[PDB]
Amino acid sequence: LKIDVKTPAGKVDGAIELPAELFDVPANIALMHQVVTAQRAAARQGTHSTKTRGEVSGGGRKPYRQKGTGRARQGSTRAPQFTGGGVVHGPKPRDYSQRTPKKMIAAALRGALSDRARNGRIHAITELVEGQNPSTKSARAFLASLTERKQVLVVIGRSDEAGAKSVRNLPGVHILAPDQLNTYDVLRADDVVFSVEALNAYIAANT
Amino acid sequence: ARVKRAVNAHKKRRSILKASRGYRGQRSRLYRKAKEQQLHSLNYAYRDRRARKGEFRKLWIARINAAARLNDITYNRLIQGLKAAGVEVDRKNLADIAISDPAAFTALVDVARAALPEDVNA
Amino acid sequence: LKLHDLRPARGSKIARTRVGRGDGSKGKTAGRGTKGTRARKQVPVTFEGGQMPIHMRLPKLKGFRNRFRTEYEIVNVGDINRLFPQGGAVGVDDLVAKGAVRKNALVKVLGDGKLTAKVDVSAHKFSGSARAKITAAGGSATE
Amino acid sequence: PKAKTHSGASKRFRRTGTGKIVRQKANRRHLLEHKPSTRTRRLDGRTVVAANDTKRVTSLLN
RNA sequence: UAGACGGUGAGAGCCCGGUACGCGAAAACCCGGCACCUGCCUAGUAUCAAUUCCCGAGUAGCAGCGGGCCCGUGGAAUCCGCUGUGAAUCCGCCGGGACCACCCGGUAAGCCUAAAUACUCCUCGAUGACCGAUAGCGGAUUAGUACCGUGAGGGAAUGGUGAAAAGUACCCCGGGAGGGGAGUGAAAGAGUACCUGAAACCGUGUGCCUACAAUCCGUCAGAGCCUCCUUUUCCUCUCCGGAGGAGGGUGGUGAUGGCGUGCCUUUUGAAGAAUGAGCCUGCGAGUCAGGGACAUGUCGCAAGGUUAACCCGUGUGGGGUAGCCGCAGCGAAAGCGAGUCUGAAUAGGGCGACCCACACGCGCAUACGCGCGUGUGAAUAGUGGCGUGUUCUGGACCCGAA
RNA sequence: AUGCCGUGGUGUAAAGCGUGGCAGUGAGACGGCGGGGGAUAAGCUCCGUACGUCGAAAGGGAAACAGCCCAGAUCGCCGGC
RNA sequence: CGCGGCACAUCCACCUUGUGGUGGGUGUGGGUAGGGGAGCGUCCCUCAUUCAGCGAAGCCACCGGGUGACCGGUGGUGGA
Ligand SMILES: [Mg+2]
Ligand SMILES: [Mg+2]
Ligand SMILES: [Mg+2]
Ligand SMILES: [Mg+2]
Ligand SMILES: [Mg+2]
Ligand SMILES: [Mg+2]
Ligand SMILES: [Mg+2]
Ligand SMILES: [Mg+2]
Ligand SMILES: [Mg+2]
Ligand SMILES: [Mg+2]
Ligand SMILES: [Mg+2]
Ligand SMILES: [Mg+2]
Ligand SMILES: [Mg+2]
Ligand SMILES: [Mg+2]
Ligand SMILES: [Mg+2]
Ligand SMILES: [Mg+2]
Ligand SMILES: [Mg+2]
Ligand SMILES: [Mg+2]
Ligand SMILES: [Mg+2]
Ligand SMILES: [Mg+2]
Ligand SMILES: [Mg+2]
Ligand SMILES: [Mg+2]
Ligand SMILES: [Mg+2]
Ligand SMILES: [Mg+2]
Ligand SMILES: [Mg+2]
Ligand SMILES: [Mg+2]
Ligand SMILES: [Mg+2]
Ligand SMILES: [Mg+2]
Ligand SMILES: [Mg+2]
Ligand SMILES: [Mg+2]
Ligand SMILES: [Mg+2]
Ligand SMILES: [Mg+2]
Ligand SMILES: [Mg+2]
Ligand SMILES: [Mg+2]
Ligand SMILES: [Mg+2]
Ligand SMILES: [Mg+2]
Ligand SMILES: [Mg+2]
Ligand SMILES: [Mg+2]
Ligand SMILES: [Mg+2]
Ligand SMILES: [Mg+2]
Ligand SMILES: [Mg+2]
Ligand SMILES: [Mg+2]
Ligand SMILES: [Mg+2]
Ligand SMILES: [Mg+2]
Ligand SMILES: [Mg+2]
Ligand SMILES: [Mg+2]
Ligand SMILES: [Mg+2]
Ligand SMILES: [Mg+2]
Ligand SMILES: [Mg+2]
Ligand SMILES: [Mg+2]
Ligand SMILES: [Mg+2]
Ligand SMILES: [Mg+2]
Ligand SMILES: [Mg+2]
Ligand SMILES: [Mg+2]
Ligand SMILES: [Mg+2]
Ligand SMILES: [Mg+2]
Ligand SMILES: [Mg+2]
Ligand SMILES: [Mg+2]
Ligand SMILES: [Mg+2]
Ligand SMILES: [Mg+2]
Ligand SMILES: [Mg+2]
Ligand SMILES: [Mg+2]
Ligand SMILES: [Mg+2]
Ligand SMILES: [Mg+2]
Ligand SMILES: [Mg+2]
Ligand SMILES: [Mg+2]
Ligand SMILES: [Mg+2]
Ligand SMILES: [Mg+2]
Repeated sequence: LKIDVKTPAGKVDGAIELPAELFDVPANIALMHQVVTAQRAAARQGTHSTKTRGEVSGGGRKPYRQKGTGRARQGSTRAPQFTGGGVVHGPKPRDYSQRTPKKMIAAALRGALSDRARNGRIHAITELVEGQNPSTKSARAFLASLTERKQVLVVIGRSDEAGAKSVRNLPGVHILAPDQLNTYDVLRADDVVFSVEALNAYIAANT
Repeated sequence: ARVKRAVNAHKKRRSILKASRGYRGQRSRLYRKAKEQQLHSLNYAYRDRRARKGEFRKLWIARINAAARLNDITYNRLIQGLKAAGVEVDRKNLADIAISDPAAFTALVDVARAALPEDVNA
Repeated sequence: LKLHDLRPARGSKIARTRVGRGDGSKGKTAGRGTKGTRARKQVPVTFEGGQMPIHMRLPKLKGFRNRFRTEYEIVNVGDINRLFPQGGAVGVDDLVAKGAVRKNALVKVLGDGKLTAKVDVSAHKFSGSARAKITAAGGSATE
Repeated sequence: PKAKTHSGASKRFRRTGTGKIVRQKANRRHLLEHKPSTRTRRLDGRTVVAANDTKRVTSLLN
């Protein structure tokens, strides 16, 4: 509930209080599962396609006469039983995406963040690199000071181009703005590191 | 996701062709013919696992009849007399005794004859 | 935590039935059975085999429909009493704010329930019983 | 594609406040001279649709 | 600020092309600016008068016959065509769903007009819970080619040595083809018929059975052979190893005995002399769309539930109240409304509302309770998403005519 | 005589009824008993039958032999009646 | 009928005393059209984890295993 803010190359400076109505919600497993499934479904392209017997090239006329040959009745050379013919119930371009209610989405995100906070995986920092120029070496040293786990979600403001670039290509580190937080990314991360102003903005956007 | 069928499809084919070894002609070489032969074979084995229980009783009764008539008594009256005497040995072991220990079988026949009623038509 | 820990609620998702996949399931006719129409096509709901159907041998319902009819959203004095225990003024905006009535519609007050609170209801087209109940309670009913 | 309702069915049936489906009755349009008042009064009014027809009339209305 | 992607003798941020990032244009073309240049503006403003003129003509209107509108000629307005007839210029004319009166709105028969919308032969840059050589375009291969047709047209099949060609010098048999030995290679169990290399099908060798027997070709019983392991009494040569003998067990074969009328489809009934199938391999049939409809399982919120288009965001995130469903019914409707309709009816019916397992006061019965206010604490409910079954409109489970 | 309607007792798990979801079927065959048509012929034809079997029922008997007699296969046993 | 294994339904007693398990009785378990319930195998994606040039996939043989679709172990061939 009470998180202490850490500084790069140094120690604590302040503290932040997490409101319990945003970080102490119970964990609805089924709700989060549905929300995450909807997210991943909307992430698809669905650009698969096939050709039906009406779209395969040629094959318009009846290949030979109906009777008197001793062969099966055929009707077209692009019928699905033919090699090179059409596809029956083949894939067509689709749009996988679901209309999950906003209340369910927000509740799932709140539950995930509450689980993280309850296990103690929420960290708060002032900023990543004390300079104005990016430096992956020092940013990685600072993150390793905070954390010894693989997947880390770094939430920083959209105006911190000096600090986003620093941790941009660190493996296992994911960056997103406070207004783009989502259940999938929170649940994939092991620790969530907030910048102080990013955390305050997220808290203010929910009161 | 397009799926090629071969890897899954051959699993049943191998088992059919492996169980169909020893059949002559297409019935051991071709999967479609071996499948029909396997249907017939497993039905036959089911039928025979229940028929042999009567088959062996038939054989035992034949041998018991031979041994009893050798000892001058019908299988008919030997069975009646053994039940009257209260001997509860079954036909498998009666036939086994008749093959192995004829003296013991003669003793059993004496017991059955003794327990049999004096006039068997009353 | 840990995406490999999310599972759906029991009974929420059940596998679809695949209908042309061998004898141990819906085998070859796929539940159709027949040799007739229903083995290849659907029969329209309106078809009855050739006798006059139910939707054609019955007379049309009598009357017309008024193109010019006015509709009122209704609220009862019992609901008013439940929603405004302290009494006071009761307007159409107050009613829509409390959710007792749809918005942007003409409101008519009906007289079902018990009214005890002194209220000042402004609406359209009061009922006969509603006026009596409101004035017995001690308020007023303006239009 | 949006589902279309049946025009004639919607003209000949309607629902009540509890979801019952009601209809009028036949034989009451003409040739009324030889029909006694008992028969005409019986044919008057509205009746609930029969239980063996309710499924199809519901499908027609929806 | 580079861990994108690919290559290199096997999974490479540090080996290579690159990537983040940052520079770079003689000239041509495009866009923008500034000039040149080109054009327009050389008093009419306001007030009064209310006499006169003007305000788009073969037009409007009307009639006949048609077209198109929710509108299938109908009481048929509005809009468009051909034929006939044929005005008026504001005290005019047209519209407001036959038509008339009043009121309201507008000013036909002249022209031009960006943006928000549709599309991709084509050019660049990305991406894919898309395909991977019978798939994906007809076309990874000479592909609209070969070939077929007079012609319009129709229209294929054919990818993989190896890291590197190091692609087998030399010898031998052979006319050659082909092979054997050498040699290269990690591998020739990779030899230009070349990665892996299944099945049908065809050989060669070998164990058992088979030339006196009537067989849906198997199954149960079953002797005898052969093979390989093991407990015994023996070659005790035994550290041996096992020759053999006796037993047991694997595996192969099956003399002989019983039982036994293929599979599918379709039928009252098929081994059927009814249908389909030569065999193997590959391919080949209930799918998808939609805030569709009905019903159910499950999750969120709950007298409320939910957004659509759209806007902002690298995304799956945040906004967006228009709308929809629930919220009171009855009636042809005016209407009325816990009732309403019919009806002369305070008659009866139709449809619709309305808890008692209980106490308190109350008219109340021996009791049972009849109605009213609360609890003794009396039971409601909808809506959005996601599954599943059925259904609708679409080719709609697949194939097939004349 | 049977059958049918009602009612009071007794018995009986997988009866019955209402309301929804999803069906298939709507070509029947033979045998027993009662009838029509037929010549009181048909492995004929059309009805009845809280009649049976087959259909959709394997096993035993009937030489073989859907519909007749016995009997309804959860699997195993070299047990018995 | 005897002895053993399995399953469905139900009754009787416990463990969450019907989310479901535990113990014992009893009844039931032929099946076409068709209805309902629970599973096997193939491929692709995500998350976690674990094998692989000291040899993956595929294929072949043998030895085993499960109530079924089917599974495992060892060896050979092979080369991601
Ligand atoms: Mg075509
Ligand atoms: Mg055609
Ligand atoms: Mg082709
Ligand atoms: Mg194709
Ligand atoms: Mg949204
Ligand atoms: Mg053999
Ligand atoms: Mg027996
Ligand atoms: Mg079949
Ligand atoms: Mg069905
Ligand atoms: Mg049918
Ligand atoms: Mg039929
Ligand atoms: Mg068919
Ligand atoms: Mg239709
Ligand atoms: Mg007719
Ligand atoms: Mg009339
Ligand atoms: Mg009359
Ligand atoms: Mg790479
Ligand atoms: Mg290299
Ligand atoms: Mg018209
Ligand atoms: Mg008209
Ligand atoms: Mg004219
Ligand atoms: Mg008008
Ligand atoms: Mg004009
Ligand atoms: Mg124009
Ligand atoms: Mg435009
Ligand atoms: Mg091709
Ligand atoms: Mg290939
Ligand atoms: Mg030519
Ligand atoms: Mg070498
Ligand atoms: Mg190799
Ligand atoms: Mg090789
Ligand atoms: Mg070859
Ligand atoms: Mg090869
Ligand atoms: Mg011989
Ligand atoms: Mg014979
Ligand atoms: Mg034999
Ligand atoms: Mg025989
Ligand atoms: Mg026939
Ligand atoms: Mg045949
Ligand atoms: Mg034949
Ligand atoms: Mg025939
Ligand atoms: Mg024929
Ligand atoms: Mg035929
Ligand atoms: Mg044939
Ligand atoms: Mg789907
Ligand atoms: Mg729902
Ligand atoms: Mg109404
Ligand atoms: Mg009434
Ligand atoms: Mg709900
Ligand atoms: Mg039913
Ligand atoms: Mg019929
Ligand atoms: Mg019939
Ligand atoms: Mg008779
Ligand atoms: Mg007769
Ligand atoms: Mg007959
Ligand atoms: Mg007949
Ligand atoms: Mg009969
Ligand atoms: Mg049938
Ligand atoms: Mg039988
Ligand atoms: Mg039966
Ligand atoms: Mg029989
Ligand atoms: Mg049984
Ligand atoms: Mg069964
Ligand atoms: Mg079935
Ligand atoms: Mg190696
Ligand atoms: Mg694979
Ligand atoms: Mg292996
Ligand atoms: Mg291998």
